[PDB]
Amino acid sequence: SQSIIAYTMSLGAENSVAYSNNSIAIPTNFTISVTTEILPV
Amino acid sequence: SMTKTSVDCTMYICGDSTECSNLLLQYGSFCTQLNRALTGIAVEQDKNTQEVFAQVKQIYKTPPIKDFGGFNFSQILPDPSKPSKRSFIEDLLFNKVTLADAGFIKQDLICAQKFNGLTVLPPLLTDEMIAQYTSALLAGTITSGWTFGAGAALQIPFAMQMAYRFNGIGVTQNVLYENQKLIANQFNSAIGKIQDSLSSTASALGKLQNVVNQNAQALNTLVKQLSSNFGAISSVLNDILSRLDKVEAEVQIDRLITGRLQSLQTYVTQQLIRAAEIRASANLAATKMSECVLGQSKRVDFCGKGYHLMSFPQSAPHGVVFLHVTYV
Amino acid sequence: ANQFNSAIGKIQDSLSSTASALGKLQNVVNQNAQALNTLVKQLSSNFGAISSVLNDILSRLDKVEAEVQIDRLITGRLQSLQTYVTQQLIRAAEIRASANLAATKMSECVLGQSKRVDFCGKGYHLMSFPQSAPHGVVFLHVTYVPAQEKNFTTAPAICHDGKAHFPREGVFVSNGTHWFVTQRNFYEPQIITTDNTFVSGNCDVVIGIVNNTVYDPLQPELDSFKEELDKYFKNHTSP
Amino acid sequence: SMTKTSVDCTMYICGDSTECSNLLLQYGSFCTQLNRALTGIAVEQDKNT
Amino acid sequence: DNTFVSGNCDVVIGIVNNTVYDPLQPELDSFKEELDKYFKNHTSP
Ligand SMILES: *[C@@H]1O[C@H](CO)[C@@H](O[C@@H]2O[C@H](CO)[C@@H](O[C@H]3O[C@H](CO)[C@@H](O)[C@H](O)[C@@H]3O)[C@H](O)[C@H]2NC(C)=O)[C@H](O)[C@H]1NC(C)=O
Ligand SMILES: *[C@@H]1O[C@H](CO)[C@@H](O[C@@H]2O[C@H](CO)[C@@H](O[C@H]3O[C@H](CO)[C@@H](O)[C@H](O)[C@@H]3O)[C@H](O)[C@H]2NC(C)=O)[C@H](O)[C@H]1NC(C)=O
Ligand SMILES: *[C@@H]1O[C@H](CO)[C@@H](O[C@@H]2O[C@H](CO)[C@@H](O[C@H]3O[C@H](CO)[C@@H](O)[C@H](O)[C@@H]3O)[C@H](O)[C@H]2NC(C)=O)[C@H](O)[C@H]1NC(C)=O
Ligand SMILES: *[C@@H]1O[C@H](CO[C@@H]2O[C@@H](C)[C@@H](O)[C@@H](O)[C@@H]2O)[C@@H](O[C@@H]2O[C@H](CO)[C@@H](O)[C@H](O)[C@H]2NC(C)=O)[C@H](O)[C@H]1NC(C)=O
Ligand SMILES: *[C@@H]1O[C@H](CO)[C@@H](O[C@@H]2O[C@H](CO)[C@@H](O)[C@H](O)[C@H]2NC(C)=O)[C@H](O)[C@H]1NC(C)=O
Ligand SMILES: *[C@@H]1O[C@H](CO)[C@@H](O[C@@H]2O[C@H](CO)[C@@H](O)[C@H](O)[C@H]2NC(C)=O)[C@H](O)[C@H]1NC(C)=O
Ligand SMILES: *[C@@H]1O[C@H](CO)[C@@H](O)[C@H](O)[C@H]1NC(C)=O
Ligand SMILES: *[C@@H]1O[C@H](CO)[C@@H](O)[C@H](O)[C@H]1NC(C)=O
Ligand SMILES: *[C@@H]1O[C@H](CO)[C@@H](O)[C@H](O)[C@H]1NC(C)=O
Ligand SMILES: *[C@@H]1O[C@H](CO)[C@@H](O)[C@H](O)[C@H]1NC(C)=O
Repeated sequence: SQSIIAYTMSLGAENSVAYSNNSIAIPTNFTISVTTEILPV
Repeated sequence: SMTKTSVDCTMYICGDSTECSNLLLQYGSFCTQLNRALTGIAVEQDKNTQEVFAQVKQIYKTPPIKDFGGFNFSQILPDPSKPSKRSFIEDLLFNKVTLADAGFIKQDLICAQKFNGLTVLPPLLTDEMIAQYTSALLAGTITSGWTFGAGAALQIPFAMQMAYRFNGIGVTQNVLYENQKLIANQFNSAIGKIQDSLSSTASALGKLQNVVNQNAQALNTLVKQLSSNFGAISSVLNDILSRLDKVEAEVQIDRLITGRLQSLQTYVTQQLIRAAEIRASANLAATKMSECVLGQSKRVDFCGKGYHLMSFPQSAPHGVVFLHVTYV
Repeated sequence: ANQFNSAIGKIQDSLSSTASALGKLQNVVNQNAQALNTLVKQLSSNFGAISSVLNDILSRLDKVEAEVQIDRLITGRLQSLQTYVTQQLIRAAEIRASANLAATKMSECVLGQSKRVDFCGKGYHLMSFPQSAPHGVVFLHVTYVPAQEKNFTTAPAICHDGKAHFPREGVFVSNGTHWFVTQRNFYEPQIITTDNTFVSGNCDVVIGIVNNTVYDPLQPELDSFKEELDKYFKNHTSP
Repeated sequence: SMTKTSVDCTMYICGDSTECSNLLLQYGSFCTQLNRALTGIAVEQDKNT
Repeated sequence: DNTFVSGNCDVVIGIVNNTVYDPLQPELDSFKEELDKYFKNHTSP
């Protein structure tokens, strides 16, 4: 029951930022992340 | 990006001739490599496009209330009322460049191109999807500052973000607030001067237009080489075959292969080299997006001339435009 | 330290199982191998000559007839090498641009702490560690990333004594009842003391300013000096 | 920037000969293609500077 | 408050003279006069 499907791509998760003239978001905790990068030399 | 192209090499040299194809085989895989090298070019136009615009993983939308402290993004935010959800300034930029086709359904230079196996291919991301990534990049900036680049999006009042901005250029945050109506009016006046400029002048987009102009001209040159003799008795392939016998054709056809095949290797060299010019321009544009649009840059003259506050991206045919906002 | 050790565990686990990751370096090796194969396969091309093999044309023809055949194989093999060398010269400039990029990222990300956004990988840049690869380099970029945000009301400035006040470093937030000063990149609230803040002008001009009292931490150091004083006076009234 | 160069493709290939120049017409636009390639470089040397 | 100190006044080529305020000084001074008034009133009984 697998088959090739074709679709208009979704670009990512759609969002609306909780903006207002007197609202801020400040982070109480943080993640330390390590990302690989690969380059030709 | 530049225009995607592909070239049915066997159609270009040998348009509907079984003979010319059988003789083209005598040079082994020369067409194969040309197909592979234009393929290498064409893949990397979508890489170039995706690196410049997909610098976010969320499609941020502005709130419907424009409570931004006087700054008037209505000229760079989406117009909902147009099907292309581009900005005011984008709809100027898309008028200024007049593309000779993009692959929008053929069912003139480009009739000749099609009949010689030369085809313009459609880009992976449509001008609407590019406008959407651009809308997200901008809508994040005016609601979330630099934080939407560096991690999860964090809201902040726009006038508060601009205070931190002013700290970024070595100016103390009271200086903004004690002049906020002025700073809004100057920004609004400046956005107005970009409109009044781009609407009026016929010389602005020369940087993009010259890329497009060469893509058109190189295809037109590669068409026009089919009219050469190369010392054969005709440039028309069938005027050889319908005049001469098998043995006598092979001289004339080998002359046309000797010409046409060099005509493709020349073009695919030019295209490759050109592609290295554009790959650098795209890698730069993605860098400016990262540091000027997702950030604020302490690099001098990197984000336009002056002490950098912020940048807004806008899309254009085969390109991007940066509205760089600066304190002078 | 635990999150770093954990995320280096995630690097090992990532590259342990999946093939696709090193596809950039595989693509450089694959193009170089492909082009050498493609160049070799041009030694099979006739170019109209009675063989692909030079020595067969020399096994069967004399000087007068062989030159009309050998010159074909010269013309087409020279053109095959002129192509391979144009391709490899062009490719080599891609590798050069990458080698300048890999040195620039070494320079600012490994030997330094870059303030270029999304240059040394995603997050705010802490540091990077180099690793070799066949014909490449791998950077392990370490980044601070904000995780757990909380909605606060926020104010550009505070009015305490007609004077307007601003954070020297950070921002003002309200938890919904009390105003505090905190650093822009991590929630750590403090009392809005006259040490956290500086002053400019008066509260007429600042759009969206509010009312809140500002603590001078010298005041009760003197008011405790005043109750120390007034008891020395009460005592001295007794003799 | 490097030295700007430009070429008379007839004077390089067929220097002081009509006879060769006719045999070159058979190949068409290639000389102008080369000229443009060199005129492109030559503008960019001013631009780089 | 605005300024930090290093060295005595010879070493800096092109040095100048300008009265530098201490915002702690009049705060202990207006407290010296209040206190002075206290002292005096304690003389009256
Ligand atoms: C906004 O932040 C305020 C500071 O964290 C917080 O108020 C604080 O509430 C605690 C109790 O939860 C109080 O602690 C004291 O409570 C009494 C005081 O007599 C004593 O029995 C305790 O030993 C202790 O000293 C703090 O005094 C109080 N601080 C202030 C400035 O009021 C608010 O509750 C927070 N607001 C919300 C909506 O969460
Ligand atoms: C924030 O706090 C301020 C100080 O309490 C407060 O200012 C005070 O506002 C009142 C009401 O307007 C004034 O009352 C006087 O108004 C005029 C003179 O300005 C007179 O004709 C009236 O009879 C009345 O006496 C206070 O004089 C004024 N004082 C100061 C120092 O500001 C603000 O109104 C407060 N704002 C908010 C948003 O709460
Ligand atoms: C800037 O202000 C300084 C303080 O007023 C001032 O220094 C003073 O300079 C005079 C003149 O040289 C000195 O006068 C004494 O000079 C020697 C001892 O150094 C004695 O033999 C003399 O009899 C005389 O008493 C002051 O002692 C000296 N004091 C200090 C603290 O510096 C500078 O001269 C001023 N400079 C300028 C550019 O105006
Ligand atoms: C921060 O607040 C926004 C909305 O502001 C609040 O929304 C009300 C529900 C209430 O708390 C009021 O006092 C405030 O005005 C939040 O946005 C909501 O997000 C949820 C999904 O999580 C969504 O279903 C709602 O429609 C959103 N509401 C609005 C008005 O935008 C936001 O999630 C809050 N963030 C945090 C971390 O709590
Ligand atoms: C910040 O987030 C970390 C996780 O990334 C929290 O640490 C975890 O805390 C829970 C209990 O609260 C434990 O069960 C986990 O084992 C902890 N993980 C680690 C890596 O120690 C941390 O408590 C959070 N801190 C704050 C102040 O929010
Ligand atoms: C932001 O500026 C735009 C103009 O660039 C304003 O939009 C105009 O509004 C007037 C009054 O309704 C209309 O006559 C124009 O036709 C509008 N122009 C366009 C292009 O839409 C807009 O009102 C301004 N925003 C604010 C908050 O003042
Ligand atoms: C924010 O703007 C609204 C109008 O959109 C206004 O009613 C409100 O008082 C403003 N609040 C602040 C803190 O500026
Ligand atoms: C009050 O001052 C006297 C000296 O005049 C001293 O002996 C006494 O211990 C002081 N008492 C207190 C409570 O300070
Ligand atoms: C500055 O230059 C002038 C000459 O124009 C000289 O007289 C003066 O002493 C100099 N002052 C300093 C501090 O260099
Ligand atoms: C002394 O001060 C007291 C307050 O402690 C006051 O009631 C009294 O009138 C003052 N007397 C004089 C003479 O100043």
